[PDB]
Amino acid sequence: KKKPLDGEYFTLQIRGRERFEMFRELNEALELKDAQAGKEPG
Amino acid sequence: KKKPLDGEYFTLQIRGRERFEMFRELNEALELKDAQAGKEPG
Amino acid sequence: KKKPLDGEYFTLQIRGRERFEMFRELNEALELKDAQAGKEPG
Amino acid sequence: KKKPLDGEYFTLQIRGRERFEMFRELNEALELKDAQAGKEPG
Repeated sequence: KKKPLDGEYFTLQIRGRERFEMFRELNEALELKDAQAGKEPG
Repeated sequence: KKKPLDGEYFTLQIRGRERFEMFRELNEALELKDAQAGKEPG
Repeated sequence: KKKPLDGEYFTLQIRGRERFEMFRELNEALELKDAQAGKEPG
Repeated sequence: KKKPLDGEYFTLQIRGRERFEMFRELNEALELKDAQAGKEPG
């Protein structure tokens, strides 16, 4: 549960708060799939 | 001319370099439309 | 059980097979969140 | 002139009208870059 090296770590400047929330949504979307990857297929 | 009065300015931490390049592409996509918004009609 | 009362149903023509696979990935991303929405809290 | 030799042609069923408008926006985004690809440099 959480330990050695995680994935790399970059950043991105998003101008405008409106579109900002839009990108954040896609961010959690991809990160969610990653959590389903190391999960037993069952 | 130009003026520092741009929209707000936020940021986002994108883990993984692979997924990073993916988000960056979408960023330039929306920003491109913004440049076409201030384009005088014809 | 299930019931055909799903949300609306539209479509989108994606030219290019390369870009096609890219959009399809985002589709499953949002749909995944929907499945977590009806997940009873705990 | 033009020629019907465009890229492949696939499709995608997007449930929900709300999320539909979201994907459509990304579609025009990538297509815009394609139009800038065949733009003679200067």
